[PDB]
Amino acid sequence: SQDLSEALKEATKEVHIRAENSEFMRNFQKGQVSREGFKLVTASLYHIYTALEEEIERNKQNPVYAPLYFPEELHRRAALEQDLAFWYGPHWQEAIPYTPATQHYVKRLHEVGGTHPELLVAHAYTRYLGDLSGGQVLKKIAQKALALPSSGEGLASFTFPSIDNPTKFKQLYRARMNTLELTPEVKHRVTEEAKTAFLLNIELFEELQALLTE
Ligand code: HEM
Repeated sequence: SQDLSEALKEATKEVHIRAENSEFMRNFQKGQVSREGFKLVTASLYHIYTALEEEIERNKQNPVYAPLYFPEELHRRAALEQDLAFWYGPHWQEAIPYTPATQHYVKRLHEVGGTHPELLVAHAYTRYLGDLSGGQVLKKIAQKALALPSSGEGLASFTFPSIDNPTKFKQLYRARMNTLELTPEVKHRVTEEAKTAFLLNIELFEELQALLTE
């Protein structure tokens, strides 16, 4: 479509359905998630967000990204560290895995943030708006399926205390995205990089599912 936010939604509709149909997610939605599986994804995401937010800080002043800088509201690295500490203990840093698919994703995140800053939006969009959407549904399912503390320990990465209303916040995020100045061509490169982003997540779920099956 014309507005970037609409073009992104249109461009990733197919890979989104594919992400929901991935074995790992299908099971998660139906309440079939294990402590081992949840630990795995959380660990993998700690790396992805670490790399992602490291690149964001690098371009927080770059006009091609500046409008999407929301450290207090969205940044997930700290929350993920809290979950990892809960699941793996004080020495989580050294106990957590770093799978091939996660590294491949982290790599892409450094390339983009490093030399293609105008595409970082595609990656932030894919992870953050997803956390505020499907993530909100999954959060509730996980607390039940994993019989977690009613206080929220273990699910801090799904919690955005600095956001009163995710739905409302996403509309504001879309507004900001449509504020970005870029040619139709670069805009296409953006929607195209968001598919790549979903594909990196898909590949990551397929790998973890493969790792878990045993
Ligand atoms: C358990 C599987 C999933 C379910 C059930 C799900 C469900 C949804 C729903 C219902 C929406 C629409 C907004 C809302 O009403 O909340 C949405 C949006 C979105 N999801 Fe997912 N989702 C899932 C997995 C994912 C994954 C794995 C990603 C990314 C890696 C993702 C990324 C997004 C994005 C970026 C949007 C916003 C699209 C836009 O409006 O431009 N989702 N999801």
